[PDB]
Amino acid sequence: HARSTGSYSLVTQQPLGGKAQFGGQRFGEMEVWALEAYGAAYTLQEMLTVKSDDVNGRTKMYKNIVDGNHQMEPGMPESFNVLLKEIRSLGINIELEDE
Amino acid sequence: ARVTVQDAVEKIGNRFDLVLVAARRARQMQVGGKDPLVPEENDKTTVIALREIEEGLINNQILDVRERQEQQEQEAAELQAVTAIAEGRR
Amino acid sequence: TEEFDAIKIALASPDMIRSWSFGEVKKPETINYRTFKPERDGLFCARIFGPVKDYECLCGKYKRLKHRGVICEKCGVEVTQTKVRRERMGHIELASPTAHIWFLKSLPSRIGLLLDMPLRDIERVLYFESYVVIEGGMTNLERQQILTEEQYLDALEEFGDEFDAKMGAEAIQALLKSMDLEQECEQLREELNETNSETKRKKLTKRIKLLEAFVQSGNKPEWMILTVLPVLPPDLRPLVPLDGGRFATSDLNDLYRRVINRNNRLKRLLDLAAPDIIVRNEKRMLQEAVDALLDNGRRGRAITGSNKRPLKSLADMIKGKQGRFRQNLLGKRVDYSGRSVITVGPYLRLHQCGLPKKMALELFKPFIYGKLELRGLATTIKAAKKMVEREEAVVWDILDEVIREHPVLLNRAPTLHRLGIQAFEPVLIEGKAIQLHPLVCAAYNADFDGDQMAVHVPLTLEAQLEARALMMSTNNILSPANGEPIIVPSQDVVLGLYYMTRDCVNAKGEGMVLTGPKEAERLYRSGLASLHARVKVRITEYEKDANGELVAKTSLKDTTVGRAILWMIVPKGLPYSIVNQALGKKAISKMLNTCYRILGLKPTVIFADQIMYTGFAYAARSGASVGIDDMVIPEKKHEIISEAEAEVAEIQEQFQSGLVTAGERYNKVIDIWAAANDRVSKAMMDNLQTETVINRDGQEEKQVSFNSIYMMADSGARGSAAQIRQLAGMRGLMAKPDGSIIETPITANFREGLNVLQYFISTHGARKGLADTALKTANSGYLTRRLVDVAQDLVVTEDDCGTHEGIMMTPVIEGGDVKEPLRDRVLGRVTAEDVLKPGTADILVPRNTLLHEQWCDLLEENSVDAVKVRSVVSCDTDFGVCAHCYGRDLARGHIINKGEAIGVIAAQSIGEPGTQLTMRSSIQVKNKGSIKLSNVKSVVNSSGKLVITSRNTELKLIDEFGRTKESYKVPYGAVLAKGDGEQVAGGETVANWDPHTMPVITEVSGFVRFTDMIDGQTITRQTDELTGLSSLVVLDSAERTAGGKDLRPALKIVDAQGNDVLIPGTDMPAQYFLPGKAIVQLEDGVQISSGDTLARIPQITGGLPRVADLFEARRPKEPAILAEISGIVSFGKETKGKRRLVITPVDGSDPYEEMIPKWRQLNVFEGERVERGDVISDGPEAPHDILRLRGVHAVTRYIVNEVQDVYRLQGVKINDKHIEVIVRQMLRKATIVNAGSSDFLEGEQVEYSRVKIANRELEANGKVGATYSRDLLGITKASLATESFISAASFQETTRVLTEAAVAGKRDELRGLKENVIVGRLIPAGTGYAYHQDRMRRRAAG
Amino acid sequence: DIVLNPLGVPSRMNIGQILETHLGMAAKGIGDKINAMLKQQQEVAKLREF
DNA sequence: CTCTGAATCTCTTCCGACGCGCCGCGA
RNA sequence: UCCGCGGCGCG
DNA sequence: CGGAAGAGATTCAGAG
Ligand SMILES: [Mg+2]
Ligand SMILES: [Zn+2]
Ligand SMILES: [Zn+2]
Repeated sequence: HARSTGSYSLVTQQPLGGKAQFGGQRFGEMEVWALEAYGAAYTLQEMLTVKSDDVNGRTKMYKNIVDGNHQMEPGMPESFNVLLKEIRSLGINIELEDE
Repeated sequence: ARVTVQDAVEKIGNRFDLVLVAARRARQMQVGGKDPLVPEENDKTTVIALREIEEGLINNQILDVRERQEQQEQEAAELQAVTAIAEGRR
Repeated sequence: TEEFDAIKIALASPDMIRSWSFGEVKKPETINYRTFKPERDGLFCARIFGPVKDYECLCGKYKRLKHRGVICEKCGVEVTQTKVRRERMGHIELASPTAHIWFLKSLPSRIGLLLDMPLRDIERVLYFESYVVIEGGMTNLERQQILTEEQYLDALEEFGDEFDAKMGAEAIQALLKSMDLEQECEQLREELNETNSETKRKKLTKRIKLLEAFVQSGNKPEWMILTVLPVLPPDLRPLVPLDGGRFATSDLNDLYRRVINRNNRLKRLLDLAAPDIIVRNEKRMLQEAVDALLDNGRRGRAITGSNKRPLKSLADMIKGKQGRFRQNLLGKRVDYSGRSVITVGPYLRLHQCGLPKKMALELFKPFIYGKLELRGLATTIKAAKKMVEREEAVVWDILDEVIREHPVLLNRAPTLHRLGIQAFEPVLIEGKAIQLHPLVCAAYNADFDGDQMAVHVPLTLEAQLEARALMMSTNNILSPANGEPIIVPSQDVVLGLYYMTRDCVNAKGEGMVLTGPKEAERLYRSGLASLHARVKVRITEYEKDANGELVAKTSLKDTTVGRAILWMIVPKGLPYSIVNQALGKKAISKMLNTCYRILGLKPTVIFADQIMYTGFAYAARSGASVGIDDMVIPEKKHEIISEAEAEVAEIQEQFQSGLVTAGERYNKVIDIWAAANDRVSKAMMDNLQTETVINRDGQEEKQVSFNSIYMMADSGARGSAAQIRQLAGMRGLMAKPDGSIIETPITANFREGLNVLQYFISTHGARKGLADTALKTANSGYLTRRLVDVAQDLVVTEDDCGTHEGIMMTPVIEGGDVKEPLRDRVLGRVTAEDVLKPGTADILVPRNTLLHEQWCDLLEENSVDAVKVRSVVSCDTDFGVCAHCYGRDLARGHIINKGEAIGVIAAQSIGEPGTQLTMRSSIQVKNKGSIKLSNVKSVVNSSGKLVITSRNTELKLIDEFGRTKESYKVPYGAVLAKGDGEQVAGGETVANWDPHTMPVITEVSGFVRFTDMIDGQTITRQTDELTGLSSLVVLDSAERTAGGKDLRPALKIVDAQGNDVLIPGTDMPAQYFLPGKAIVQLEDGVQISSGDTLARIPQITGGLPRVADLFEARRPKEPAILAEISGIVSFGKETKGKRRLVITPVDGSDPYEEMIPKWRQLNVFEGERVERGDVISDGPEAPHDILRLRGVHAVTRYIVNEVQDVYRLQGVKINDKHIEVIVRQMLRKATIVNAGSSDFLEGEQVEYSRVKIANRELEANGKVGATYSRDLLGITKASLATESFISAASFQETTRVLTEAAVAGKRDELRGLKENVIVGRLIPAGTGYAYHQDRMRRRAAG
Repeated sequence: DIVLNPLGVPSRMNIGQILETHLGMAAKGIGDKINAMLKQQQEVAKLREF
């Protein structure tokens, strides 16, 4: 099984799971610790932001790869905004600072 | 192809600093289009930069001075262009 | 995007939430089913949340971007993008307040303890069960008085409207808004300073700090009671269609609907003037509904749906392993990935993996689009897509062009340690199996019985440069857990090499001379000589000279044809002697290691590949195979078993005559069966292992057998002596499920058939082991998660802190066995102090020198017994560790580079072997040496022996070079036959003691006289009519009379004149008290010599639980008590079960008293001078008290010793550094004893870094610094204790930490790893480290 | 037809399977012989006694 | 003989790998 | 294009 | 279920 790109989930905007949905594998937390053990920061950032969850950054990446330029532009993981909205809905005020 | 980079890491010392320097060198080689300083042999910009730093022709300070002189050339072109524009106005 | 620097959290003011909302939702409506459109004012009302579609008005007024950013007139929807649906939040407004369930139900009732109220009262008011009171001076009724209904009516019918009484919601809101903070702060602190009770003091302190937190956050506490409730945006709580046109409603929508419904009902009952009890019932239902919405199941019975399952509330969306934190923020699913069944490929080089063509095409399809358009073969993306889906072979050429240097990552779940993910340069193969190189497969812990593996492709060029430089398997030769290489052959490779190097006494062409290894290869391949034949060969070797040149040497040597063949591949520089023996697995391991140390990385890699090829080829040509005739059964076995059963019959009939107890009969039978089994095993090994064959000259000679299974075991390729023993010898005893051993051992081996009984009893162990591993996996994973969470912050942040402090490393020796040499414990660490040549003042090794292999060899040559090294626990770096304190990185061989995250490496290195762990009277000298006493005081008697009054002395046997050889603890009052410093020999008895009693020793000769004793009160007159001679026994406190209570039975020693002799050195009389239930052999008034004794006294867990308890800072259940003070022990008052011991300082004016229990045996006899940290009574050891008494180095040595002990018992190797780092991470929290002139309050918990910095600056301006003690919190608490509330919320107890941060007004700076991983910026470790330094300078510039 | 690694046998202690292999070589053995005894088309009484 | 503190007992809450694959069902 | 719950199954 | 930890409530011992 292999997935270059395909569908995306509604709430979390992450790629679907499983062969039937033609989804991608899961970079589980153990693998994240494995990357942390190396000094390999850039591939970690790429794994989290652009390949997975940035609703616009992955579009930019697809564009640049098609154009043959291996740039990168990390936005913000949309799941983080989801977490913020749920925490706020809980009645606890949480917000970013130093904009 | 490159079996190992360990000699280049020995040259730069810090492995991560090697990654950063090679990254910026490959960036400028790819988009900037500046030609490799060594024969290419159907290799890729990554291993090309690795060989170049392996030969000692490319290093953080060398990139610094190259960027400085390129900036000076660009600003010289800008100043000569504005002087030519002024001469056109006069 | 927003480039935030930090995250802030606080309570929600109602005006703030109302400012968030773009409208109020007032009806439980969601969407119409005639037309799938939201109802206005409903849970999905488009007028509030925005349009369902981009720039499409609900009315259909506008349809395109020409009106982008305008509102419709027929409806309040806006012409905007659908993304706004994700953003906008609604709000609902309640006719009554409602307590936010978190602040009520959290383990400390924050509102409750704020108001000092019991939780029962708070719930009884908030749940509408009772009234509560607010007072007026005209009434005796005080405020906050709980009020039941009958009391409510009784009070109102006499004092109505004078006082006021309300139900929970309104009363608590009014109370919170009707109280001031500073007045209660000052009253609380004055009560704290005036009161004494530690319970009262701690309650007062926690209240004081809670009030201080509220005032410093400025958050009005009444906000804890909601009055307006947010509405989560529709998209995060989607309503999703189903087959047949149905819709799955998210449970959150149902909870919201229920709350809306109850709010509408309450408002209707209010606005139409309902009776009191009805609206009270409705508002109580509404409060319960809000509780369900936020935290259903947190209190009482949980709400449930039609499926009889509890609905997942908001809190359940963040708690638990399915929670948002663990499932999505970490552990994202990723694009550009594939999975496949793995497969052996032996023709691959080291750094290249075989990747199926179809997966390559799918993964790199975007790159193929790119290059295909770039080379002009395709014009548009549609053309590229249609071309690649037709597989026009030019696409295959492009695909071969793209990947030529493009590394990919291979991952095997679970990724136990960082080797679990590695980088490879692909090679394209038809088929569908991913092909690995076997050598790295050994490191993956993988096998080929069907294990799948996942492949990821890096996108950016910086990423692929990282993959090449860091992750490529050609770099990961050295494991992080230890310095030994991880790339080690096994199975067929080792078997082939072993066969290739084994010689035999007689073979084809023996004794001829070969001019070079090439001719050896020729003679083998031409078939005129067999590999095993011994021959003389001319061989050249090289050595790295003193300058660094490979100086050559050539000579004739005796060897085997196979050995010459193998030598031919060996690179220049290694000595020939390395090969010229039967090569096993360990020999190959050390050969690879010596190659890597002597030469560079790349010759070692090439050597590894050549080894793999040659081993496989010659193993195949060997044709080793296993046959039924190979498992020879030693014919002695029948005789031995008959002997054993004869002895069993003998002991059984001996019991039949009643001559022995049944238990000892069982023991004897077990012993004889074990002896017989061992004899059979020895016979089997002896018969199998060697065999006789004719020599060249025609005579029989013994040689190591070529029996196949023996060859497999002896090589170390696979199997062990246990498995061979089971295959051919009798397999022996087995255990019942209780762990007891069945009397009748399994007699038949595996080759003969096992009977049904033997088989059945054997199955017990099999299912025990399978269940064992099934359970162990979970505990190991959990423990690893913990360790990672505790240690994830730690990163090397500077080169040298400049600490002269360190720890002392000596070889680990227990019971005369050197369990660990000094070389292993000190290799790769930096000297804290200059090492001196033993016996001289000359500096052997300078300070601050990384001790590599040559330095360690030099230390061994000079026989240095102890070194002092820099440790992570002793580093002075703030928020990190210096490179010199950490020392050598195992994976690279030199000093660690700046920017490496060490804590995670250590956590994984500890966790990974955890899968292997198991979970459910005289002293004889062993060898030559000199006897020394570690800490002793001794007295000598008329018998010429020596008796000791130190309760914790140890003999140490010392080498002639001053190095230690053996050490053994000696109990109190043991007798010794030798003086100090005498020479010893193996088997020599040097000391003796009775383990079954405790003696009391008299140092000086004299005449005993009983004192402070009365017969029948303190002591009773034993006459052992059933045993023997007369004796006297101290009556215990239960047996003694009241006259025996204050009178403590004792004996003085007197001179020949009857005058009480003084202690030789103190003003105390030579008085020896008799403890409770003590026994003395001597009567009153007898002579006794110096150094003589008279007293008689009546006298394990699994590895994984032990390590878990160690790292969790578990308090042992029978903690040994040690002297907290230096002074003299002294007795005193007596009470039930507990003795009032007191220590009186020698010079100090402050005695201390302790409730020492009497059931534990005391090691104190009212004369024991004692120092801080000395043992008063033995038992299991509490780490916290050890830290308090003997400091950080003691506790770190203890922890590392215990963990290394259990692991070495299992046989796994882990370097001490990875334990020390965990210890330093445990040790963050300190407590303040005096503030000096600092602002810190006394008794506060403060992170050690903060207090260190504060004291340093405070003394930098000359003021009196604060003083502190350091507290060993368990790793769970230590992980929760951190200031990075985001990491804590990610880890465990999410609701608790969220509530605590909320009330505290905490702020997190996002400085650790986990926080940045959540946020998605570069981590502050490794390559990301540099990115941060510039940033912080900019933040310094900002 | 199929080549298996022997190294697994002693460490897994699947000794029985080796015995199975031997019986297989025996079984087809008889088959082979009887096959040949059929192929030569000899008197059925000889194969009957065999 | 009574009061307070400390100790003990009772009640409540939290935690016991990672990864894929199919089947059913679903107010 | 989808939230799961239950179940077996292989690591 | 079991084990471990924390908080609250109740009981016992020591001191007054
Ligand atoms: Mg497997
Ligand atoms: Zn409209
Ligand atoms: Zn340091």
